[PDB]
Amino acid sequence: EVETFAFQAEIAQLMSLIINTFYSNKEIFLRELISNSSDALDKIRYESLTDPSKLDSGKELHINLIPNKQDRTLTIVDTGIGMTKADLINNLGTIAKSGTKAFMEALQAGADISMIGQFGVGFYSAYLVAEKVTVITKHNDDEQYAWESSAGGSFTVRTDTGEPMGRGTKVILHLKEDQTEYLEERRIKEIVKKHSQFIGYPITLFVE
Ligand SMILES: COCCCNc1ncnc2[nH]cnc12
Repeated sequence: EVETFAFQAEIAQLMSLIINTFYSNKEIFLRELISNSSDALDKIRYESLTDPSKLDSGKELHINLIPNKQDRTLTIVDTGIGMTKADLINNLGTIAKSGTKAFMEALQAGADISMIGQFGVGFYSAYLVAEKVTVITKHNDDEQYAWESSAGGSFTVRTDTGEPMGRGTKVILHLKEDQTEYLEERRIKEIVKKHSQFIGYPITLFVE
């Protein structure tokens, strides 16, 4: 049923830096997530250029932003390439170990947390605002899985039996009590317009 895994030491360490460092400019989190989705959408676009049957699981390539005031969640959905069980376990497709290193050293030499994306670990920026992150994903070559973590040193991976998604990734941010601003329409609009205004995929903000 539910398998539990430990983060590689470097990622436990990244995640603790993101949760504990005093940093007010939390909003970059959305930019990094949206940008992860665009990369996933590139990836499925490219694959499909030579094998059009990869798009059998969904031809539309888009990103949705879904706030929910009652569950206290913001969810970023894309119909990108999605992840296999193995990529999920292996730091969600990232070079997280060396990325954390190159990040760490950028911070020694002048950088700030907003540069996180440049080291291929932007995903973890979700912990700027989320206390728990759930990631549901479906790649063509595999089943649908959910990855989960309230940080703390460990993640879980189960096969997901709820709503079949087709193909792609859903990053559910279970928001911290004091960051409910990121559920506001106006606030999300502001951030998309500020940081993600030239992303090559439609981005729909859902209403409640
Ligand atoms: C490179 O990002 C690392 C974590 C997220 N990686 C991802 N992989 C596949 N589809 C996605 N959709 C959004 N993020 C995705």
